[PDB]
Amino acid sequence: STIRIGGAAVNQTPIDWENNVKNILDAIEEAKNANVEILCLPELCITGYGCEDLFLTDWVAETAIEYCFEIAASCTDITVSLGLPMRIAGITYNCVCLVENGIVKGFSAKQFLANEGVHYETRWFTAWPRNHTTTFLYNDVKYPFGDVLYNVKDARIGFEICEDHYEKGATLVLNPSASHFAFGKSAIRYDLVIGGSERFDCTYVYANLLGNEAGRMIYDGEVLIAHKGKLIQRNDRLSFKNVNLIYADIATLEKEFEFWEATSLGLFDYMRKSRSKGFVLSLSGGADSSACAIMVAEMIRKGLKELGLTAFLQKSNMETLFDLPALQHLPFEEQAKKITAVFLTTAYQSTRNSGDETYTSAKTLAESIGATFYNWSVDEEIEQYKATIENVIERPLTWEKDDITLQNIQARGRAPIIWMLTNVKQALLITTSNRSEGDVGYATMDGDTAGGIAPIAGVDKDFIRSWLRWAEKNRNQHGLHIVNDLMPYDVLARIERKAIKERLSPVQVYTALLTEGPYTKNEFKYWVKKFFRLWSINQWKRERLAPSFHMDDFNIDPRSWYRFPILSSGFAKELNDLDQ
Repeated sequence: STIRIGGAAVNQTPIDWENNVKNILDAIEEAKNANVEILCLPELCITGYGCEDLFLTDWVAETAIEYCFEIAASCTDITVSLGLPMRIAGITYNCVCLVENGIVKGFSAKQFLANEGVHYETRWFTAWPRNHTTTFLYNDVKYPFGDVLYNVKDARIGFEICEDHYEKGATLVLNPSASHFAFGKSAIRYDLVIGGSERFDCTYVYANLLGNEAGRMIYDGEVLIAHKGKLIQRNDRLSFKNVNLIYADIATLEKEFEFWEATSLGLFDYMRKSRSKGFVLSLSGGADSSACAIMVAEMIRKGLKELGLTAFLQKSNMETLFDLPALQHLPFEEQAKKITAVFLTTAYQSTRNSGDETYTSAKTLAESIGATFYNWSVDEEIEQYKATIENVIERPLTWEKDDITLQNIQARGRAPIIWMLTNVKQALLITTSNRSEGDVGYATMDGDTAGGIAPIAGVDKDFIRSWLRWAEKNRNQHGLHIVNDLMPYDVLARIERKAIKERLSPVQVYTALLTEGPYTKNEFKYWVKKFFRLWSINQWKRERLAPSFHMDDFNIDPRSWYRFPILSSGFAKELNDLDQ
């Protein structure tokens, strides 16, 4: 005697009803095909999680509930959960509907709102009082609403919505979620789901959203089924499919890897959802630009593999750009190269100061992945710009007190044309800055910050280092062989973590660094002051950076994890404290 319980991940997009509802219905159909009796779907799956202020409108909620009921009609001979925002007397709640055999049984409202870090739920939703139960009137029917337990077929269902009973006799706890990806997070979730099925001594189902839904947050599509302390089933995370279902019959890890998986799916979704015809990237032979090149390369190969030529290209919305004359080429890599040639357009921009050293490094990389490689000089334009300025200011610009200015023209002079190539291709221009550079304003505003997406702005420089080595090794990207202010030797990352993530004052950061070593007092005092000074001066730049992917246990985008004042004290008092 067993019951078949299931869960499914779906790749939604903000208010994309056609895609969102199709995915839900396809998930329900797959479940029904396998005779799944109870199916858990993700948090806010009908509308998608990242709708932001659209949740403040009356119409989004009205449209979502109409789809809830339409979907219910297809839930024949099965029980399914659906997520959607709902408004009762002006107050909006984050809810989950439970449908049983075509009939809506009730709605559970979220009790604990996520309002920390990357979350802003309180802006759109109001927490529902614990152990409270009211009625929601739709048309003319009274549905249980709030804290509700569900009696169906052969089970008593209770909900634990993401961040969110045993003493209620629940045999099955459904945990629809919208848990963004972040290093090692999956491990924690593992313990929470299993621990939940243990303390509650019942079946526990966790179903997460999948993909880059709205731009910055990537969901891992994880689905876990646990029973009384044991994991019964799990699916493969970060799939390129729109639906990932798993089920089971119930009686009576390394950062480099996760990063590879997450960014591969992240780029694919960002590219297709923004309807971009591939990417354009400026190769300088540096670590950042190389990391970005490999990422696009890996995205194409990972996707082509899981979906196949026809499905992948169709989902990429660029099939007309190909012949096919395809799905016939060997050995997979040949069709991968032809695709990368259309998907990735790279360019090495030089001046009289380049030195072929970086050229070869960029040319090699581009050739090894099949990306279209272009080469040109911007020396004439930069020299002409510089000449015009020297003339305007009636004096010569020298490395003496004009250092910064000269350094900045190098990047800004490369922006206009690389963007022109992007517009011609109708592609997405990649900016390569990383999080370390973001901490101290290292990037030239409107220079190497030019673009529409910053795929590695969420990870620090020391990580990009560790990942590039990992790539050449495991991904057979030997094109990275050559690629064998920021405070050298890991100090920047250590200060950033203690200051931003740990929220410590300058003196606290300094004190902690001293106990760890290996530099002297004045050395650390110098770098700590430098970090805070540069941080305050450059907040305005972070307010202007291109959309980036969240990857770590925090990020520095003011639209997401870290809101910080553009105009500020510069930590003057706190830095003096380091001395007095």
